Amino acid sequence: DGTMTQEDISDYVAANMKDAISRTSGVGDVQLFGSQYAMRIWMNPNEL
Amino acid sequence: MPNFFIDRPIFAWVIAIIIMLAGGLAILKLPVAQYPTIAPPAVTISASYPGADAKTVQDTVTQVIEQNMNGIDNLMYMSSNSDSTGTVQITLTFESGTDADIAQVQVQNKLQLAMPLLPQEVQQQGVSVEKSSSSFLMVVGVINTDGTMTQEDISDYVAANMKDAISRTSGVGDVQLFGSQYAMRIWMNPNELNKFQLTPVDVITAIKAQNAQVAAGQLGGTPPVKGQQLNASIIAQTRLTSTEEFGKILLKVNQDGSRVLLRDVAKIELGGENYDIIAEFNGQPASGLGIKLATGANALDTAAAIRAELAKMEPFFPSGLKIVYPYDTTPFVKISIHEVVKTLVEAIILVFLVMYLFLQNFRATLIPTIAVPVVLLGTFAVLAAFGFSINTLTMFGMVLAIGLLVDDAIVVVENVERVMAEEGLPPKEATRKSMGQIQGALVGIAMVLSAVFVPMAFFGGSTGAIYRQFSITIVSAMALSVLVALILTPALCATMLKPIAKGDHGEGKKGFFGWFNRMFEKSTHHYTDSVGGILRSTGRYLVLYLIIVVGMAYLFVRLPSSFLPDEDQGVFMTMVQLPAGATQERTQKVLNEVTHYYLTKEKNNVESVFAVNGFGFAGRGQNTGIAFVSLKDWADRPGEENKVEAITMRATRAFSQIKDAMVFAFNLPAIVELGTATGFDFELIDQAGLGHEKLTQARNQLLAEAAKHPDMLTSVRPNGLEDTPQFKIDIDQEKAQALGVSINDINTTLGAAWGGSYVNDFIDRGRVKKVYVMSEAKYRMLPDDIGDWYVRAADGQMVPFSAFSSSRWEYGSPRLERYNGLPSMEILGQAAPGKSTGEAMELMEQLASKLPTGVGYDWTGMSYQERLSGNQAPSLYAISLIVVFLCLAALYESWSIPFSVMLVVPLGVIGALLAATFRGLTNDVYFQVGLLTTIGLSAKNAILIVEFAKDLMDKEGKGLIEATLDAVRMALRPILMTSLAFILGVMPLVISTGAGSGAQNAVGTGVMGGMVTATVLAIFFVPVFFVVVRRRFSRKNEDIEHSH
Ligand SMILES: CCCCCCCCCCCCO[C@@H]1O[C@H](CO)[C@@H](O[C@H]2O[C@H](CO)[C@@H](O)[C@H](O)[C@H]2O)[C@H](O)[C@H]1O
Ligand SMILES: CCCCCCCCCCCCO[C@@H]1O[C@H](CO)[C@@H](O[C@H]2O[C@H](CO)[C@@H](O)[C@H](O)[C@H]2O)[C@H](O)[C@H]1O
Repeated sequence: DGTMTQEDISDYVAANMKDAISRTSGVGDVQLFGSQYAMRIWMNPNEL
Repeated sequence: MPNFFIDRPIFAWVIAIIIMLAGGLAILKLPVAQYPTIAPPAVTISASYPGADAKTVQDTVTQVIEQNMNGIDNLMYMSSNSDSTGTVQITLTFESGTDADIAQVQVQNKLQLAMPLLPQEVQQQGVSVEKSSSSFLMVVGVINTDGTMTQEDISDYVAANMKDAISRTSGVGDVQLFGSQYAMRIWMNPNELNKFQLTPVDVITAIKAQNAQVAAGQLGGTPPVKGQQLNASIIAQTRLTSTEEFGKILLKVNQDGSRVLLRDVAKIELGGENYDIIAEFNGQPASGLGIKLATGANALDTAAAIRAELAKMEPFFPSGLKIVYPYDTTPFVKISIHEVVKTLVEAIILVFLVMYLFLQNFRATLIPTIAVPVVLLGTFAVLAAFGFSINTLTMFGMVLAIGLLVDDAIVVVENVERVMAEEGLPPKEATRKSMGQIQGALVGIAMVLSAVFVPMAFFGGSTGAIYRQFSITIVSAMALSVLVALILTPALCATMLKPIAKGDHGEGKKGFFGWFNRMFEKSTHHYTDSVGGILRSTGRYLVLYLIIVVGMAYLFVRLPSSFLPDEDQGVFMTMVQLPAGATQERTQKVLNEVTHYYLTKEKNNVESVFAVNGFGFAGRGQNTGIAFVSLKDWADRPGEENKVEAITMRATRAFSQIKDAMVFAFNLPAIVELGTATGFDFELIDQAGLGHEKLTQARNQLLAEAAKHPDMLTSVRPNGLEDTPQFKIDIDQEKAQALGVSINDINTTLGAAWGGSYVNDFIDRGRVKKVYVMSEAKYRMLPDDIGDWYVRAADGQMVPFSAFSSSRWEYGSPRLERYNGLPSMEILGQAAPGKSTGEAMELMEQLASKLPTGVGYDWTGMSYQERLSGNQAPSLYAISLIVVFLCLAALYESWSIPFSVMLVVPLGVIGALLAATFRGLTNDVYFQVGLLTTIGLSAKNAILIVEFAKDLMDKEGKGLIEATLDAVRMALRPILMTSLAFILGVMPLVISTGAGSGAQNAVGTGVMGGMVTATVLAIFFVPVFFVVVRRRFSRKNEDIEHSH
């Protein structure tokens, strides 16, 4: 429904789904096809 | 075999002696325990963050470790607490049968990934991973009987001299010190610090520099110059060892050259690493070690190892120091088992006595008497082969097997007896003939009877090992019983029985016993025509049976059910929980009242009280405590009023008067990890990052709605703590930069002073110990004290905290819970009276579904345990019933005749239900194993009636009704032998008082009542069962008198 971008969906599963799926019965490794959100500080060398 | 050993009596004995030797050895080596291990393994991660509040702990430590917990085999769930003591505990619970070594290995491999990510101070406190039970195995207490050592002295002696060796002992999963090791305590004074323009940063820097152990190499060290003749270690700074040495640490040298020493800005003493835990033994200063049993370890063995380690310490005790034993769960295991050994012996002697009453001959009753211990000792040897343990269920199997065993021995003796007593063969050929015609039956009937036990060897899950060990014991016994009946018993009849000849059973040559026979004689006829009159009956004697059956199913459903009964273990615990915010002093006030109560109002019952301030079931805190109560021996506490249930109820009622505290005494459940059996263990979950305040609100809503359903839910309560006032201080970053004060100096000053700081190590009497820096108590009690602390700016100025900060009161949590990596609150509760727990759980899930958005829930602990499909008895009893019918079909070569044996089943069940009902017992484990026993022996009685009736119709060719009669009690006398000897044999169980009598009383009255009814009733109904079945299932060209 157009509300969540791709970056958004990735954060949602990383933050709310992955950890429990990864403790679920018989689950070995779990690979996220995406990345969890971090606080992103994008620097500007000119303003610095 | 029977013939081979008849001609070889000594070979027979040799086999019996090897069997007994093997059993005897097993008894000396098998583990001993209350139950088979049914507890799921649980690995615990513990860490500490000195001075940290709960949210700091949770967000800086707990969340980090949890996010790293993945790819761990067999993990059922994970929970954790983070509290304002600075402490974390994360518990990972595994499926039953997980190898606890591997679980621990897998957990720690993940933890090691998280470690570099943890704060430096958490790492240096040491984080630990343990595999142990959650309850205490025992508490080893230590006092000083000359009062020449204080609480603190004792605690340090314990930590420094006893704890490590107890911690390294195999089977010891975890050890809690009730007290604290000494540390070098540097108690700072902010007045003097500021006087000399110093901060806690300077104090820390100086200690690290002047309490140092430096590596300085060697004179003439390798590689050396040629011709070197000297080589020696160079020794520089070494760790400081005394308060004097710390006192003279040089902070700085003034302008006029005067010296500022550490002792000029601080009081310096030995003192605990912490001051939270204070323990008393009967009101007297104490320390102790709370010991937890490692996953799967044997409790009795580990207790022994601990005792042995303790004994090695004692001679080197300082004067007055003494070990006391305030709380040990272990003697109850040893004593309760030995008490079952005592009733087992008594059962044998009582069987021997009833043997002798009927079979008057001493050598004839000595034969079954000999069989019993050969079979039972062999059975122990089998248990060993199967890796089982000597426990309550295997021991009960031994006792309950006796009826079955005795029957095999008597059937041989009696057949031989009344082969001699109806022809005239010497005992050697008399037994050969006799064995020739019963050995098939013997083997056969045992297979039919093992079928009533074998299916129940296959229960599943945690309840499963309980019935498996009982079932394998009985079936093992029954097997060996048949073995012995084919090997030893024929041999003993062939060599120990006296010849007879002449159609003999003799009335006149003894006194009392000759009378007994003569009564039984026409008692037998007064019985025979009783049957003959109830054979011309059939009509409404059938109807009575269907009344017993409906009365049986009626009595059944009325009877409540449970798993295992509470036992008086001679010990218990009292929990003390005050509101968060409560001071240590107030928790001591409450502990004093609890101690007082046991010391003065339970003099007859309570032997000692070991009370601990600052420790509770949920973990450390100023507002929590615990009392370990040891009781006087069971023999000095006669009657229900002096047992743990009435004692703890009385005590909880007294303590309910206590103001602003949660105080209650409770018996620890039979097994623990299964819970009191009306109780549910509920988890409320933040599923959408709602946060702690909103979660609290949803918890409150759930609790309120639950409260207005007392008809279904009772005692539904939060298991955690309530929010409390906290002091929020804001560092103003701008002012700090402006004044030139560094944030690291500010935070180290704030935290070192009010929280304490583990600086480095020093050496105390040869032992490495810690060094702590902290404000002296009087400068960290009041909010205004905050501004008395000063930090030094870059430009050398002293700036008071008040210049760069502001503060306010707010509310926060002192204990943050998480379940499966998500923020949670654990809610406890029980089903209301007359309601099932499942019904309470339902209502709970319904109540929970109407909770705000993003709030989920889960079941854990005991509630998890039984959602795990826990009701298999019916289908298993139905399978067992089916295999019994099939086996019986094989025995008689008929599809219909087995019915005449199987109709006996309700006749024994009605007795058990009635007995359990009238003694207010429950449908539990000891009720189910007891009834299979009764059904087994009631079956065996009925089988040998019908066995005779059929063989008199086929071999003799006699008519139906008339061969029933002859059949009917050619076997009464053996059936009354069998049954009455068993009934008087389980009697030590029913009249059992003392340790474990709860289980003995339980298992005993079920069997006794069942067997009493099973046999008095069947002896009139088995004659009926046979004839009614034989008519409904035709053959219209016999009845009346064949021969051939
Ligand atoms: C009718 C015959 C069958 C009935 C008899 C069965 C009784 C079973 C109950 C025994 C309970 C087990 O109790 C067990 O006893 C033996 C003997 O003390 C102990 O054995 C201990 O002492 C003996 C010497 O006395 C040593 O050989 C042994 O090294 C030592 O461990 C075991 O450590 C203990 O665990
Ligand atoms: C071959 C002859 C055999 C014929 C015998 C037929 C009569 C039936 C025998 C007794 C019936 C079994 O009794 C049954 O025990 C099971 C297993 O503990 C109980 O099950 C209950 O026990 C405990 C306590 O609540 C829980 O651990 C379990 O989750 C629960 O379901 C049932 O409430 C009860 O119905």
